Amino acid sequence: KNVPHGAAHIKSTFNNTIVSITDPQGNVIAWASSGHVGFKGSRKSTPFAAQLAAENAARKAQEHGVKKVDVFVKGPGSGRETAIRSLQAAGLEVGTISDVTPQPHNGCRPPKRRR
Amino acid sequence: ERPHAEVVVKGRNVEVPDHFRTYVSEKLSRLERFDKTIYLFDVELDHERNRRQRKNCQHVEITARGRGPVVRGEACADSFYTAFESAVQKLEGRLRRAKDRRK
Amino acid sequence: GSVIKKRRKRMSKKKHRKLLRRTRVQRRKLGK
Amino acid sequence: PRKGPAPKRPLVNDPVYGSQLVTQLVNKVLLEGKKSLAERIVYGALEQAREKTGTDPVVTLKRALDNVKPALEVRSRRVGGATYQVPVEVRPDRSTTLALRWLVNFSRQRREKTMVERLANEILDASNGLGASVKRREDTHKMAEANRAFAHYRW
Amino acid sequence: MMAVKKSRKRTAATELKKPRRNQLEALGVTTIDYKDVAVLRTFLSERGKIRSRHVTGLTPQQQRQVATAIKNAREMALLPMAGP
RNA sequence: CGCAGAUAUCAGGAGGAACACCGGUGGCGAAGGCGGGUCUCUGGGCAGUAACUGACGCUGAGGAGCGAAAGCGUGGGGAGCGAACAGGAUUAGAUACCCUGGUAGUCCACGCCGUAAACGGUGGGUACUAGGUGUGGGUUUCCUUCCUUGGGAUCCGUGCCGUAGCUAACGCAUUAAGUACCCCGCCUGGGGAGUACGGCCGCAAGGCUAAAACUCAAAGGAAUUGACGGGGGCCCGCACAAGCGGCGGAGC
Repeated sequence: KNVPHGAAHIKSTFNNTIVSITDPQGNVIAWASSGHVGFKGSRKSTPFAAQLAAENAARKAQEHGVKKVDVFVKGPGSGRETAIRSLQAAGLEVGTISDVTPQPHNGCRPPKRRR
Repeated sequence: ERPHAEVVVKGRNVEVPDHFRTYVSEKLSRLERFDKTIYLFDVELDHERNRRQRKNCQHVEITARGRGPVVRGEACADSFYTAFESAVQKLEGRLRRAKDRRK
Repeated sequence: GSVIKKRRKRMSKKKHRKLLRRTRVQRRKLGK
Repeated sequence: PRKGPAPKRPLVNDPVYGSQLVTQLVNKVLLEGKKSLAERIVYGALEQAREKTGTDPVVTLKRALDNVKPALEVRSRRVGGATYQVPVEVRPDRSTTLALRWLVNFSRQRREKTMVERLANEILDASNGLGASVKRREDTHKMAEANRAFAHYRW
Repeated sequence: MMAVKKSRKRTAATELKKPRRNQLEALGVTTIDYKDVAVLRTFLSERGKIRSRHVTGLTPQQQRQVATAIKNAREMALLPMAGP
């Protein structure tokens, strides 16, 4: 089966980057990450990993039958818009952007400082 | 590299008992202990033999090869023991610092 | 202000403290 | 050049051919001032290629140069506990120059009994797409592919 | 006709400017009520957060009164708070 | 940690600490300290009117009470963080930084101890002593719209700059470290030492009170020049980078 239009979640952090396609309901069809692209350890914060990962996942979604996407981004990402360019290169229509990085209302204690 | 520390004992003009040689080789092994990068240790044991001296009878120059940076420790005292130990501690400062900055 | 003074203070304090950690048993079970 | 660079030398044109990459070639194969020896070696080799191919050797030379001349290479940098290699684009000047350097230095270790023959056969091999020069250039591109990740440095 | 300052011509102005503003007693008001959300939506951003005094102009009195009203409003869901 | 179906994603529920944007040289509290919201109970301060008593004031040894955090006890609860502790990695070796995990503890009730750089390193009370400048609160008059950092004057609190004056200097300066009175505590060379002995308190940790022998000829405060810096900013040199040939390998 297939879905023509869905949604996309993009989680970019300091040490990794990952994406996932999904219906607006929450049901995934396809995902990818820099670990499946092949990079390892410390290289996979670069935006190049974002390009390749998002590209592979978008092609998987093209396979399973997607043509338009809603896009939701999350986290400290050097290569957010890099992944966006990769997606729109892969042949998909950008539905709606939203920079929902989860901020708390001064809740749980974070860890200590480093040096 | 453990006997590769190229010992160089020497004195221009001093009565050099051969147990000073034991002292020197042992005090240089002591830093073989914590620096495995060592090729050359040229060393002196000098004496100015002036009358009515300025508190500084004997003198020592020491230089050592490392991989690139060479080390240099100079000292001065009345006799052999303070000279050895003082140049040793100056080298220890150098080498602690060098192996702190090496990484 | 300096810190040399406070450091000498600190060292005396610490050594007395560790002494008490080591003699916490003997002081109690002697001086009753 | 903390204050700034200086000009490049004005290459001459060849008396015979009409191309300054050939004087560049003799000046890169030169060794111990024997410029005329370089000249006669090169002219003999190019005419060997002429009798090998029935045409001008210059065209196959520039074709070999099109094969072995990159436009991308490496430029290292020490950063954060682990030195990183980086891709950097290469202007055509240094591209041609480094290509010729590859060409000579991998010509020298051949077994044609003579430099003129080694060189001529290497040029033919690179025009055809077989020389160790081409091999090393492919290794360079392999490295740039392995290290595309560090282009955002833009340096 | 006249300059924003060097007002040597009119009386001491009952008007407000870019440094000075007391925006509520100025205008845009019925009364400070957590009921009237259309008014309270003016002292925010589209992201729901709250303005500052050197943005708005209010005295701390009105500022804190309004913030408390806003916050009661978010509690009673009369106002779209920032969230999922 | 997963490959026994993780991470991600979505629907829901359980759950306990902290409550972003308001919120900062800003308000209150004697001090410590104090913000998610609503209700209850209660305290303090400010201004004005200045109707009332008519010097009742200020301080305060001793003493009582409050008092950050970590700790202790009985009980409850326990998501995240995390002493200790285990492992990984760096390391010459790392009982340490870094990573993974993780107990006591952090939280609540009732009691304890009663200390800190508990700092404005400035005890409290009071009068006079050049000013300017922002700012929080409350009064009030004029250009008066009288819907205004309106403006001016005044009172209280709070910060910056700056006279005289003062201080070893730094710098303080109408909120004084200035000018003067009243009361208290405290210091009298450094160390030994806020240590021991003795005592009081405390469940315990421990705190308060507190010496001597002996020893040194100094311990120190502020500031200047210099040198140094794996502090910063501006620059140069075959200093590296680019490029060529050498050395170390062998023989003389």
